[PDB]
Amino acid sequence: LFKPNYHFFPITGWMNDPNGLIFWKGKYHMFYQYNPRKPEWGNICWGHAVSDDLVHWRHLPVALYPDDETHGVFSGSAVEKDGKMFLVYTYYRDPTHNKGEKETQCVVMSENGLDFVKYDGNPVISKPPEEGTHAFRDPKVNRSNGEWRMVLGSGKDEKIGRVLLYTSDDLFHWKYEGAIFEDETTKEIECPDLVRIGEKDILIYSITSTNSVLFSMGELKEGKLNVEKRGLLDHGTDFYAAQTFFGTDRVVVIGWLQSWLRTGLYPTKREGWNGVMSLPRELYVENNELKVKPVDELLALRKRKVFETAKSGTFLLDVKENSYEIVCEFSGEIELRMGNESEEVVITKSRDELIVDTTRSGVSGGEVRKSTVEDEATNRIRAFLDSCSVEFFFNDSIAFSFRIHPENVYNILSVKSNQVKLEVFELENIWL
Ligand code: NA
Repeated sequence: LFKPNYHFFPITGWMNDPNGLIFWKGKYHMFYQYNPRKPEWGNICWGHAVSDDLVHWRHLPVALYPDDETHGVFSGSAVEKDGKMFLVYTYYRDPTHNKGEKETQCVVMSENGLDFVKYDGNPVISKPPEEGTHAFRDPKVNRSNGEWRMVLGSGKDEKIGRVLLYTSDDLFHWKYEGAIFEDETTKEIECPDLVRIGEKDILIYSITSTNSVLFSMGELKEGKLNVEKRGLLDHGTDFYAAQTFFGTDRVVVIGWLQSWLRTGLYPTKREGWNGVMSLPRELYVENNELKVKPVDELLALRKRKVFETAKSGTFLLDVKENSYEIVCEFSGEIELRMGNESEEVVITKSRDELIVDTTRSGVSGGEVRKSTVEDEATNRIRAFLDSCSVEFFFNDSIAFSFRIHPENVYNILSVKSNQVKLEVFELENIWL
């Protein structure tokens, strides 16, 4: 029952962070932290999928394996150089009784996107830059000012999380340019990604203790990010380790649609698998504000319109599965409920605040999350419901993502507002 209709998830075993996101030779490649052995983390490989359109994924062979039973191929990114695909990633060695973990940054190449070959001079970065650095991982490499730039996650002195910057002319030899950013709120920053949108430098990164993806927007000057604006990339309970695609026009992000904090609460394990990826979102800047919306390609999933109303009420939906999109335009306040006789998720706009309640959603319960929002003359909520998730998008600007595990189809919809226009689209199963 819980296998997603239109989100990416592994054929078996455990999946976490998206890796190596790249548009290369006309297709979107997605890799991921993978354990095929069982639906729990360990013995980490890079799984591999591809799509033409960011939506219709096809599984490919596992791309990268650890050399033995005490290593893992941890997170990283992908780049294109001389027409070839390069993956840059953290290679991890287990601690023993006497030694802590060891992390190095390595390179692999592919001419065809199927056969992946190790670079002979690995590791490309053998050690951290300063004493007392840990969580030294997740190289996100991009092109800037005629050079390669890599941002890396780290923590210093078990005290403060920081993003490290290296540069390179060739991808193999890297120069340390210092720590560009730190966050006192955590011991470690994971999965950084440094992007440029319309004259602004935007650093996206993840923090473990809160399972959140944050951004800091401003300008990179003199080896330091000057922050003008900070915020969350997603306001729900299950969005983590976001990464951006190399090689696209738009800034397109995918995150892991799960939380480490809530992982032991989830039931997909009983079906032999764990982990889901988020729908892709476009990041853009308007009126000096970072905004987040669903990627346009998701429109291709719409297979039929099953319901529409221009009035408040409670409605029986002619749907047989939890695989659908709500598009709702409204003025002022709203309460929107989706569910059945025993379960529901509720979203409410009340005055100044958007609030989402998944506590009664299904067999994993849920939580309440809230954000202050700006009113528009017409407000818009777009909701994607799949077998074990709901993702909400408000005014093409803010996103809330949640894992839920309903025991039954959410075939009851109720809306209350003035000037309501609401429609429901059945969404395609991408697998069969
Ligand atoms: Na190589």
